[PDB]
Amino acid sequence: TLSILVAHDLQRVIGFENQLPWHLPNDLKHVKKLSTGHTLVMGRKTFESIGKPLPNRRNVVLTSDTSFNVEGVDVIHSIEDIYQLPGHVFIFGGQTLFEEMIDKVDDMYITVIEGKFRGDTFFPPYTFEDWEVASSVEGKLDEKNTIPHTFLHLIRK
Ligand SMILES: NC(=O)C1=CN([C@@H]2O[C@H](COP(=O)(O)OP(=O)(O)OC[C@H]3O[C@@H](n4cnc5c(N)ncnc54)[C@H](OP(=O)(O)O)[C@@H]3O)[C@@H](O)[C@H]2O)C=CC1
Ligand SMILES: CCc1nc(N)nc(N)c1C#C[C@@H](C)c1cc(OC)cc(-c2ccncc2)c1
Repeated sequence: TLSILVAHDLQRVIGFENQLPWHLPNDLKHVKKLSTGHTLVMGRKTFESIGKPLPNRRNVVLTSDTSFNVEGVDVIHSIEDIYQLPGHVFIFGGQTLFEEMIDKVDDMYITVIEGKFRGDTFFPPYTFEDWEVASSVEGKLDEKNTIPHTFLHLIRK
C-alpha cells in the first residue's frame, strides 16, 4: 500500500519557511496512530526541519546527497527506490515529494485545516472527481486544538 499523509489549509498551504504554519496536537496523534509500525518517506528539507527520526517506525529520506547518513534513518536517492520499500509506505512530504507522488499513490490521508495561512509551499491541486471519500471525520476543538480541522481518507477511483 502506497499512501500520502499530509495536512493542508483551505488554499493547500502545507508550509512556511521550513515549518508547519499551525500547531495541532490532534494532527500529530493522528499521524502517530497511522504510521507507527510502518514506513515514512520524506524529502531532505522536510527531514532537516525536524532533524530527528520519529521513533517506532521506519524513517526513509530521499536526497541526492551521497554523504547523507543519519543515525536511525534509511536513505534513498531515486523515486524508483520507493517502490522497493516493503509494507505500508506513507509519502510524508514535503511539496516536492507530494508533486512527484500524487499520481502514483493508492490513497491519501489528508487533514484539512480550515483556515487561510501565509505559506511558501503547497500541496498540488486535486479533484474529487478522481477520489472517493472513504471517510471524513471532524476534529474536536478544545484548549490545545483551536483550529477547525477534518480528517479525510481519499481513495483513488
Ligand atoms: N503540512 C504537511 O503535511 C507537511 C509540510 N511540509 C513542509 O513542506 C516544506 C518543504 O517542502 P520542499 O521545499 O518541497 O522540500 P522536500 O521536503 O520535499 O525536500 C526536497 C528535497 O528532497 C530531495 N529530493 C526530492 N526529490 C528527489 C529526487 N527525485 N531525487 C533525489 N532527491 C530528491 C532533494 O534533496 P537534495 O537537495 O538534498 O538532493 C530535494 O532538494 C516545509 O515547509 C515543510 O514544513 C512537509 C511535510 C508535510
Ligand atoms: C504532523 C504534521 C503532519 N501532519 C499530517 N497530517 N501529515 C504530515 N505529513 C505531517 C508532517 C510532517 C513533517 C513536517 C514531519 C516530518 C518528520 O520527520 C521525522 C517529523 C515530524 C514531526 C515529528 C515530531 N513532532 C512533530 C512533527 C513532522
